[PDB]
Amino acid sequence: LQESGGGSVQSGGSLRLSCAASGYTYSRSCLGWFRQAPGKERERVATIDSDGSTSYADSVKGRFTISQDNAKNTLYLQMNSLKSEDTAMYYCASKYGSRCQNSLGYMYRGQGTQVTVSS
Amino acid sequence: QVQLQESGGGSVQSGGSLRLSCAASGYTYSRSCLGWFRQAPGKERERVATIDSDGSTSYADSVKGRFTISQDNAKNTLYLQMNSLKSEDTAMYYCASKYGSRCQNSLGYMYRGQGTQVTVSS
Amino acid sequence: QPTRYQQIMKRLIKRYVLKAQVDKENDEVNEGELKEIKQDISSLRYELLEDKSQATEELAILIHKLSEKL
Amino acid sequence: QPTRYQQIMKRLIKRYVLKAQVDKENDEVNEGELKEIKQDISSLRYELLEDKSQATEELAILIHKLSEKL
Amino acid sequence: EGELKEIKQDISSLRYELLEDKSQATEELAILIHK
Amino acid sequence: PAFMFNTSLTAEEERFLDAAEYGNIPVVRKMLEESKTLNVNCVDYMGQNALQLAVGNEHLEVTELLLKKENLARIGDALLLAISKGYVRIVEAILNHPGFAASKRLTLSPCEQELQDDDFYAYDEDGTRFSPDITPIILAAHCQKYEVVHMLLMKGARIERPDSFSHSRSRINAYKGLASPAYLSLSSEDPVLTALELSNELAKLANIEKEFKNDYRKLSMQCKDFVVGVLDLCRDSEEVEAILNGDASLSRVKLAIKYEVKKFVAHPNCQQQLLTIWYENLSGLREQTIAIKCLVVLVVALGLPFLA
Amino acid sequence: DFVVGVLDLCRDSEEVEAILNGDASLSRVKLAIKY
Amino acid sequence: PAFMFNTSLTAEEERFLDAAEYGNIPVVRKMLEESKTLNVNCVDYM
Amino acid sequence: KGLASPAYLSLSSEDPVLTALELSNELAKLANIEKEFKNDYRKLSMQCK
Ligand SMILES: [Ca+2]
Ligand SMILES: [Ca+2]
Ligand SMILES: [Ca+2]
Repeated sequence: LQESGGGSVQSGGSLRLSCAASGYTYSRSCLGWFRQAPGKERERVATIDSDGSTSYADSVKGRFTISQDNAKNTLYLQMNSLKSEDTAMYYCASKYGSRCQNSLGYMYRGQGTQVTVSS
Repeated sequence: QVQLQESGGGSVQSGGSLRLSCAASGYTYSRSCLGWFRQAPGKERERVATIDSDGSTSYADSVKGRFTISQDNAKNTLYLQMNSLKSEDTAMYYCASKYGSRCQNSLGYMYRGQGTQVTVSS
Repeated sequence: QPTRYQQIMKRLIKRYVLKAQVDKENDEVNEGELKEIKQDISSLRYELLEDKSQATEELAILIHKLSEKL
Repeated sequence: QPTRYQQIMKRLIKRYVLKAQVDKENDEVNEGELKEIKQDISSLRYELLEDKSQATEELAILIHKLSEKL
Repeated sequence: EGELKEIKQDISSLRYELLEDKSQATEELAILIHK
Repeated sequence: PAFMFNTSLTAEEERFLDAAEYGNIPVVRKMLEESKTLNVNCVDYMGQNALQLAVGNEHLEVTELLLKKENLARIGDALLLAISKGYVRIVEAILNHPGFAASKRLTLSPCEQELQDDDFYAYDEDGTRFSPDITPIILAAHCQKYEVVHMLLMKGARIERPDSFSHSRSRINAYKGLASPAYLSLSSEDPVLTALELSNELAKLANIEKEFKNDYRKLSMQCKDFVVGVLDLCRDSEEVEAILNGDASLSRVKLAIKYEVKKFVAHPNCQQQLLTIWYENLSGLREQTIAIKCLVVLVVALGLPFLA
Repeated sequence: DFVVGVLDLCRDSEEVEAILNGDASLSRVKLAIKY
Repeated sequence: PAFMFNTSLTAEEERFLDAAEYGNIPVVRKMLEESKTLNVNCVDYM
Repeated sequence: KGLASPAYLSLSSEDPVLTALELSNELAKLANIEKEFKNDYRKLSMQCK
């Protein structure tokens, strides 16, 4: 899979990401986006369960929205009011189970997308 | 509620043997836990040995092979047999009982017994 | 207070209710009851496989935070 | 102590007991047995949920301590 | 009744497999006393 | 309702009954340990306390938690209910209660149980779940719980081997216990002979008692079926001889014919032995056709003075 | 059938009398024959 | 009882048979690994 | 009984219908020969049919 949506946007704007990650229903799978900020360490942005329940990081609560297509074949991350903090190489990951809100076990398996916010 | 008064209190020369007994109700089908705990002076409470509902016993690495946690067929009394009682094995031993199958985790145990007194002379 | 006949009738009626419940329990099991049990198994799956992994990833973050101090 | 006839009768009686138990296992299932299995699932659900409640409580304690350390 | 007994035994075996004592990793996580 | 089978069942007791009935083992344990204002003998709308609710739904863990609790009532009815439902582990757990291990309730006779006025096997303020004459061993034989019957026999329980109306019911219950395969196979040393004799006795009783003729006829049929099944399970000549000849004179075949046990004599395992004895020295004539047999009959008719 | 079952569940002479003689005038037997 | 289909079935063997009959997999694994005084051929009442 | 069962007739022989017809004939003949065990062989022949 290849992450798309790469680009640069001004602070306070909006941008959209996409990852060709295949989600499952009834099958207890976890999808999510992860943030690898330069200097900082890898962290968790948002995750979506097989039931559609979404968990967002406290930093990105209410501002981001994790979603996927009806066929759950593509992962979509929508960012609103992108501040200076939200700047990283947003990778894409997929694990198995209900441990969506634990960042261990995810298999990123991707090049990653590069997004930068100009101040 | 259930007064137990852990027995077996006394002193013995180091390297000998001694036996304890606590009135702890054990269960064969219900998932319960029984165990003995060591409150050494200066140190803190640790897990000596625990016995599950199915009879499986877990011993601390310090007391592995030297102590033997066991109980009667009625499972109304908890017995701890100490062999080669060295200097380290000295504390105000307590008797505890929790529900569940997490017998080898100190948290959740209820120390409702007053306790016993055991010491070794070197 | 109750008469002897009332007590006898109460005994016999309780006995009849218990006997009728036993006879119902001896009736052949329908497909609806098996579907009820299947739904019980289904509900249990969702109840147990619920996500409670924050109570683990919060700690790992804290371990790191304090590991940086140590 | 047992004679040949006693051994033969013991073999036949054990065989009959096993055959009777097998034939009982071939009886049509009633509603009470399904209710028994449903109650087994219910008790299993309660035990599993309390196990999780205990695991989450243990993990909470470590966090609280760690949080205080930070 | 034999198949139902088989399913009941499957439930029992699952219960014993899920209620195994694995609360040791958590006990070893008391290395936090070594802060 | 016109009948109050069970106050008001305060929220603590109602929660305890709800937990015990549906197998909430942690909650019942917590309420038995921590709570001080809870009585373990509280009853639901039908008068079933926590022990009876747990036993009825096969909650072995709840049963074990309640049995560890003292002053627990309705223990005898709990044992009877578990025996009726064939809950072997629940029965075994109940039989370890001090009400059975320390006492001799299993061993004593049903008449002794009726004269001891122990209010033990009762399930409410007045009355028992089953007939007052039904001891645990009789009930286990009724339900044909082989393992329960074996446990009660190991405990020493035996069937009595025996108003003007409850006495007849008591006798019929005792014979239902005796005429069951679960007791015939596990009690006597020679179950086939005991079952044949019991079938004869029950046929005689059915002749004597006309109002309960159907019951004794059914019990005699049960004994006959047990004997037929034991004969059917034979797998070689030695077992067939042991069942037929007894401990070659066909003692049991003659007993079955005398006692009208038809399917035993008509069974192929018995019929092959009867045919072998029937053609003692006429081995080759056994398989010959009907025409050859009629021809040999005609030859015997022609030569009968010569044969004599 | 309900009346027959309640009669069947009697276990001694007193219960049979209560079911038959009502509250030895066999009131319920006469009612059953009439009905 | 007149017939003994099965000694005294010591408590360790009794609990091993109970575990094996009801699928207590952790217990049977523990007893087959660690226990040395266990006879795996012990029989129950039947 | 082992030979006259469909589980063996279908999975064992190369031509199960011919084998079952021949087995039905054999079992009928043996039911005729063995009078005491007539019912068993008749049932097995019916199974083959
Ligand atoms: Ca039904
Ligand atoms: Ca059944
Ligand atoms: Ca159960």
